[PDB]
Amino acid sequence: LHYPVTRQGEQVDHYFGQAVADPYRWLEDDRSPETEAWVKAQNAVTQDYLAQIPYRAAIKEKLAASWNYAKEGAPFREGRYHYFFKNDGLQNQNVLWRQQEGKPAEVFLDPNTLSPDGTTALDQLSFSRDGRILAYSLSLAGSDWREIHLMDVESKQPLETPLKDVKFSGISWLGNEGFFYSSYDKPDARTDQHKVYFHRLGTAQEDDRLVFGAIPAQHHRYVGATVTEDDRFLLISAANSTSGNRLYVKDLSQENAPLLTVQGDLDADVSLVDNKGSTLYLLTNRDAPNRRLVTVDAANPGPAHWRDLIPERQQVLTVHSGSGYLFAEYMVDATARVEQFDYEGKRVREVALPGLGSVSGFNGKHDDPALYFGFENYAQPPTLYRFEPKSGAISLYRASAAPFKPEDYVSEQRFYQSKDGTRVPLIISYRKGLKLDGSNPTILYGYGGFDVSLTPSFSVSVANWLDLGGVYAVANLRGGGEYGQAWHLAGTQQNKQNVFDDFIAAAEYLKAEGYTRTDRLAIRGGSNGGLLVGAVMTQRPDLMRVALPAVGVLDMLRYHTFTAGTGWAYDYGTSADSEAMFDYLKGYSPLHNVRPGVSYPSTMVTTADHDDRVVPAHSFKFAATLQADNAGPHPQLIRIETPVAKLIEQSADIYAFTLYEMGYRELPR
Repeated sequence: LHYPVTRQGEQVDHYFGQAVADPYRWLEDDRSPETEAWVKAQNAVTQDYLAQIPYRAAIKEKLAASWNYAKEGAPFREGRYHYFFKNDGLQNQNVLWRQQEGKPAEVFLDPNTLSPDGTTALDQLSFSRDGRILAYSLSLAGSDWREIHLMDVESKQPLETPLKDVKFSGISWLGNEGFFYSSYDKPDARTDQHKVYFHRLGTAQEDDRLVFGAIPAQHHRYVGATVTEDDRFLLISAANSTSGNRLYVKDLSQENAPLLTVQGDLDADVSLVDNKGSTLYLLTNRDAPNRRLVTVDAANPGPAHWRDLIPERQQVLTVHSGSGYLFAEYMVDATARVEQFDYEGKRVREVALPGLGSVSGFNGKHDDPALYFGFENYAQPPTLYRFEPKSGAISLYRASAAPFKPEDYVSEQRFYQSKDGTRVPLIISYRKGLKLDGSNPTILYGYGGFDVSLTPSFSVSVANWLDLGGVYAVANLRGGGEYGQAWHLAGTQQNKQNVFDDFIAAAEYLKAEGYTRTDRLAIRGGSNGGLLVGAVMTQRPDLMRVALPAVGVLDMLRYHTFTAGTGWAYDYGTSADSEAMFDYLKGYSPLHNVRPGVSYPSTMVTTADHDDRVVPAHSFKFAATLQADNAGPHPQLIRIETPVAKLIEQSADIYAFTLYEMGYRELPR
């Protein structure tokens, strides 16, 4: 290869008396003319290399033809119609369709047609209790401001002039009288005092009644209002940030009832699930990190009176309700489990999900005859199922339109042992009919940090890899959130090496189990995941054939001084914290661990040319260093992105490069 020249400067940094040379310091300025010229030169070399791959065009063609496909959401009843969202695969915004008694479905509301480039988007939507009036909020380009439109459902015409100055607001109806919404400014100078207002249908917005937030004792940056399904209770949440909220309740069945305090401090998150009679069902993390579902009477709702209905477990709880049942959703070993409970807290059954993956749904009204839920995983595209609450019977409602036969793919979950004996989850997916003969082209992916949990999700790009004979393995490394705070912290600061060891052990396991072998293995990750790849490839360049670090944090001694670098500090620590933190960071920092004379695997570093999340500086200096130091015959390339078309192109280049570096002269067979 003919890499562009990368100038080496004389910058030298000092940490606790230790000097560290930074020859590519100038590449940290991604907008300088010199750096922009280098970016152009590097892309020219990468593109010329990729242009030599025989099957790149074929791979791109398959990706392009399978990328867009129609999608459909679950149907929901409002009045005498059933509504459901749909997207033809090309539309930028989902379309709301409607279908009655015995007629064909019709388009009801198409947000795309609301503007030229369709930069007017549909945000919140809420039907009056009788389903005859629809209130919906619309946004602009970026603007957080909203307008709430009111439509007569039967005629599809505007009922009143739209409400203006709405922001960070829900829409919740009180019967068919009107609805509650939030705004920083009186109807008729701006402040950060969010208020709840009630708009009564048939009146002007200027006459909307203030419900909460105006007096000093109610001043909060964010307030929300929800009316229970039976129109009995108004619940007002009030908060200053995403952490913790106060909550108040008002009994609408009583005349001029006062607000009672459900939670008067910001020490925990608490939200309304539903009510049964005067009993409130609340989901909270108060004294319960993994959350619990409690009940309390609305007449004396304080925390001291909350009683557990569904106690906190070792797994984080999410609650849904519908058809007179409560559904407790848990993430068990990174995948979904759903339990059906009655409102008295008695477990009815564990829902028989279609396998291990991710779910959505189980939301319905009290009287819904059936509930719908979505399911997907690495091997199965989004599919809708119908659930009969009484019997627990499940039936396929809508198969995916994605051009992939689900029965042709399989996914299994394994558990392997890391260096220190820790058991780690590993989900492996591939086309049915694979042989554990160690020859399968495999991509091992991981993240490992910031309490992020890697849960299964369908991706057209990954499905294309599987169709090529590839294996896709995802490891739930420490540092993530798969098993609570301990799993996370065990992958932070001076414990970061645990994450890398976990990933290294994942690669060894896949080989030992017969899935793949060194020259058929590629490792991939993005951001904290780019760091993962960069660290593992510099510690064990012998472990894999291909390395794919995307938008990685790679200079661990200076990441905190760059744009947005401070946010990564809780997990990593900085070179300025102490000499011990400095020494630990320098011990694994990918940039500082690349060594002259080492033979590195084939590498394709990827990054955009300008990025305020993870500055390009990381990838630029890392690629320059690999090109300067690599002694072996494998190419060290960087692909700098300067749209589905672009996503398709990126996936094609990566898979083409990966197969080509594995020695394939034609597509796998």
